[PDB]
Amino acid sequence: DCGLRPLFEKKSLEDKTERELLESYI
Amino acid sequence: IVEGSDAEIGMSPWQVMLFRKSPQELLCGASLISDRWVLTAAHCLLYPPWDKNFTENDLLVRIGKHSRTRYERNIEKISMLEKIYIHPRYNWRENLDRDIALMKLKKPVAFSDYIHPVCLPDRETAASLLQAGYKGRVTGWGNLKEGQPSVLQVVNLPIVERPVCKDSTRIRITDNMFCAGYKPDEGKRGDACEGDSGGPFVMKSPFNNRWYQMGIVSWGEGCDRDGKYGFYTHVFRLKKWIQKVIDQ
Amino acid sequence: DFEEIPEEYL
Ligand SMILES: CCC1CCN(C(=O)[C@H](CCCNC(N)=[NH2+])NS(=O)(=O)c2cccc3c(N(C)C)cccc23)CC1
Repeated sequence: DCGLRPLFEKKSLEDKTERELLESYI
Repeated sequence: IVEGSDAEIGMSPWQVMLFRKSPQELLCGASLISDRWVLTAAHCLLYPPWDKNFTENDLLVRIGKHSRTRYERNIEKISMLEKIYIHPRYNWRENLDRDIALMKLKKPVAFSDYIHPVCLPDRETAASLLQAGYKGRVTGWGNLKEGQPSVLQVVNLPIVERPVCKDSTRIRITDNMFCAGYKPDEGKRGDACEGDSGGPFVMKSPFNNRWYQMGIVSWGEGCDRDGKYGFYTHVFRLKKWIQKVIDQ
Repeated sequence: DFEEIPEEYL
């Protein structure tokens, strides 16, 4: 269960800037 | 945090506030890794040069917060510490090598929408994510400039290649450390700052969509100084000491 | 600065 946030990962909602992290992984 | 923004609610559920009982005051940031274990920097507890040496009764642990200053009436949980564990080889005499410590809670905390643990990296997650250019995220209630926020702040920074890290300071850099921040050229900024110490530097894995704690906010020369970088404790490298103390 | 916490805690 570690690392999955009840208000984002659990409901499938993205936070306002996580896209920037992901776009950087390569 | 400098050049950050307000976090959304539950954006960072592992975020902990180290709080002094008297004077009541924000001590450091920290992270929830299980329902009874908190991870922070050793420098938050012990720094003999400045006469710092906090014991378990000097402290409280506040989990579930969003506001810096208010008692979040049915949102946060305050906890007492059972015991404190410092790396046996943390080097306060020269460079804060192995800047790490574990805090065992008196009683297990209950998870909720505002309280959930972060994962610890494995050799392979470390391998594929700790790479120059990738961005991690830092959060905390520290100073907004080298001043005090109303709500938790967050910034996202790129990791920096060892050489640059090195070429930026006169402190001896060890394998137990890494640095992050943009470059003067990059024309983008932010950093950790006073009061941010001991919080998590996190990454989100693209393979499993899970958040991982790569670093602890260690030390730095100022807050957002051109050609300077924030330094963090290499969590992966000190994994064996972590396991060891929880097993034990 | 800081608001008061329940003595339950302290
Ligand atoms: C209680 C000891 C702490 C050690 C680390 N300290 C810091 O590093 C603060 C922080 C600003 C926050 N910025 C940031 N995180 N990027 N910077 S300092 O006051 O200039 C500073 C204070 C004490 C030790 C420092 C150090 N030693 C390990 C040799 C290296 C560089 C700076 C040091 C704050 C005090």
